[PDB]
Amino acid sequence: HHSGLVKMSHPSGDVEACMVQVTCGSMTLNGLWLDNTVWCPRHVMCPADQLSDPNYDALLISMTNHSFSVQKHIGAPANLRVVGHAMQGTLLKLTVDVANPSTPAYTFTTVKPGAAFSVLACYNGRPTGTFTVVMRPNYTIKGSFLCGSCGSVGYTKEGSVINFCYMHQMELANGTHTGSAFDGTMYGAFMDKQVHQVQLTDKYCSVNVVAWLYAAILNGCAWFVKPNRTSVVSFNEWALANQFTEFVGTQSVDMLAVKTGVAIEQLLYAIQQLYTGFQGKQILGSTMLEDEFTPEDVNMQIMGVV
Amino acid sequence: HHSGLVKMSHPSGDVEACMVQVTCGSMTLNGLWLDNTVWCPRHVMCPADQLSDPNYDALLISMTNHSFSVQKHIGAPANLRVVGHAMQGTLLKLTVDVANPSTPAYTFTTVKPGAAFSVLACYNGRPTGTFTVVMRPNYTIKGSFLCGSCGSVGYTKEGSVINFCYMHQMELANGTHTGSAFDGTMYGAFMDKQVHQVQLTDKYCSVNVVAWLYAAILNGCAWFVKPNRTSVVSFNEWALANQFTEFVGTQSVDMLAVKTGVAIEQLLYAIQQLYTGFQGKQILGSTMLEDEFTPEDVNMQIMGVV
Repeated sequence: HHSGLVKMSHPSGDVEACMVQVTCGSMTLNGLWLDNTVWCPRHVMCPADQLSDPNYDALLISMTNHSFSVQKHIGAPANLRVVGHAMQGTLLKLTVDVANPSTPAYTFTTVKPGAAFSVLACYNGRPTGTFTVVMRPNYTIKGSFLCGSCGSVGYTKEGSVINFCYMHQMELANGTHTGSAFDGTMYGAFMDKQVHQVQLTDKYCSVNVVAWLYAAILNGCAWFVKPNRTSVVSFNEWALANQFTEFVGTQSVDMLAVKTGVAIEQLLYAIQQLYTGFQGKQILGSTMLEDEFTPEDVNMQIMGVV
Repeated sequence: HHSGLVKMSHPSGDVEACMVQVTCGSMTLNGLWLDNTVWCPRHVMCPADQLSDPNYDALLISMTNHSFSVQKHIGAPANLRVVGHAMQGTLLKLTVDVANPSTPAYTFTTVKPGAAFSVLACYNGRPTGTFTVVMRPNYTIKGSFLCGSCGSVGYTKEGSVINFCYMHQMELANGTHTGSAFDGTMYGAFMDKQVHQVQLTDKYCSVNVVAWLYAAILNGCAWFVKPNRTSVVSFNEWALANQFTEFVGTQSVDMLAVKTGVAIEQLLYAIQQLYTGFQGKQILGSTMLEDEFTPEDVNMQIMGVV
């Protein structure tokens, strides 16, 4: 009756040792300290009166290296001297005179819709919480962020290597959240300006609904499975009309098909039927489709496979 | 629209630094290394072919210090020599020759039904994931644990002090999980033997349902609020007949009533009506009552209280 699924985050210790507090004048938020670089949102430069339409190019011109104060509060505290400052998209790149001795092996990557990542929520340079989210098809995340959380970071892990993919920037009118990749772009079409912004429509993540149906099968809950099949191409035409992402299979889904003996196309048919309603029945304690678990969540948490 | 609530764990770094691998003969699992003590489940002493009815007192007598192999794998790796061994309830207390130099400030506490705690899932002494659960009224948790996860720990955090409350032991018939407190007791009526055990009925955690309804009110979703009230005494008679825990208000629930302007008794009334059905309506994206968020979650995540 319990699926064995939970919202699983990576252990956060490696990333904790990289978090700092960045202060520019009256403004403060979190930064990420890797090697001789500290990354943080560029609106730390912006007066509170100016956040709706800031001119970051002129703000940056007005700054000097001493404009920025960087502190490590956790572990062995440290004051970091800024010796260089640059802007890349919506992020600042501050050069500091000391390399982070706890720099992990890392990369910078962008995450795609439907993919899961771990977030270390920080306030005043101090990690306070960790959670995992799926990047939504409209480039928001359903997170938990308050004033002072900007510069909190999201990441995946491949082995010992941390792949940083997100730095938090803002909350939208519907309560969801968005931020930057570490190439400095904002996810989606968002702007780092405090103004109401058009938000694109969310969608069910089809590949993740398939993963959850396979999780149900692995738990012996298979009432929705029938011989009927919908091809991928036919389902993808259907998805465009019914607020679903288009389905693109992966070896992670294929492993679920093989372990369960249920074809992807059987679950694509099931989804089409279940989207019209569960008819009084339940799947893993839910009466609506679940898209917040990935094929990899299911392989790892239930079958122990990576 | 999105509530701003997520399953939020503590940052796990402090606890990661206390995890070790414990091997006894052919059995391996995880342990918790604090000062010169390593805690682990006592069934590490038990051969696989005897897990269904072990004689732990005789196993313990047969053991020597050299029967146990303890390794720290993460960070500065170490092989820890055992210099004393004892059993307390369902746990072993192994004395080792090195004190953990990363021992945090800590206590041992027991967690109560409805209360949330963070789990660090470990395999072979290596932390692999973190997630949060609430202790169910039947002293199980809806976790994500596989073979080799025993000895994984749960904890709360007050300031800098880690309060260890849970050490993982077993998975039950319905896919849920249970374990020990660090006084050696199993939560609930469970025994650390590989045999089917009666599981008590689960219940809705009334106080957490109240917190969730307040979260909904904080987000503009309050169609279920009426002037009508049910007193705590009347609600608690009803709860015993409808699979709910009895409601016991706390200062943290009182904070939510003040912040929302909605009395506890109004939401007790609502719960009774909602439990008969949402009449095809939704609360924070849900068509059923949610009891996996605590009054403290709502205060901290939505209001930023502590």
